[PDB]
Amino acid sequence: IEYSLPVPFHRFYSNPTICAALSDDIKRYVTEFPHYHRHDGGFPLPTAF
Amino acid sequence: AARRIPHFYRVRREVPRTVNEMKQDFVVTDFYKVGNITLYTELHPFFDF
Amino acid sequence: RISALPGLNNGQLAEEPLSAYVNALHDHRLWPPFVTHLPRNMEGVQVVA
Amino acid sequence: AHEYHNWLRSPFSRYSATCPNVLHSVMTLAAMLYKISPVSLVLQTKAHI
Repeated sequence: IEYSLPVPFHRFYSNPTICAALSDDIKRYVTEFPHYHRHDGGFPLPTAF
Repeated sequence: AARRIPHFYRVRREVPRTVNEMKQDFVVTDFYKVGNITLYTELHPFFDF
Repeated sequence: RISALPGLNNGQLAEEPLSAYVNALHDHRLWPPFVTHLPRNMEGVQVVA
Repeated sequence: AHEYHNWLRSPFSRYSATCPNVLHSVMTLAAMLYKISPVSLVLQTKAHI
């Protein structure tokens, strides 16, 4: 974990769970908005993607 | 952009749903009913608007 | 997975997620009979000893 | 002993008495918890449930 970085990018491969576990800022993002915790997509990508 | 993902997630703000994703979730026969807002956008079968 | 509507439950109308409104299992008012750890959030809740 | 201010009433136990042990019983107990409210009702009816 300490030598790792999450990058949810595609329409798939965008688990909120794994990226939240890997970096605490994503955990704050998810815990602020519980509804976004969805696996069906629509978990907001970074604006670039 | 690879390492900026937490920097984007630092903002504690949601994002509006994309028009295609908002169009998606209507049930098979409910899509035609006037309660569906997105209908004015579904113009063409080959191309999206 | 059955409890929520994974296709419909995204969105907000308060500090709460929409999923809490549709089914009590997602609503954090309903404490389970046996608890080992206090929840992260108790906004509407107060407990008495 | 007060039971009208309780969150889960007696019909749940009455159903638990005659409950078969198939996993469908756990799931139907989960679906039993669906809330009653204008938001819950509109969310349920949008899915045609």
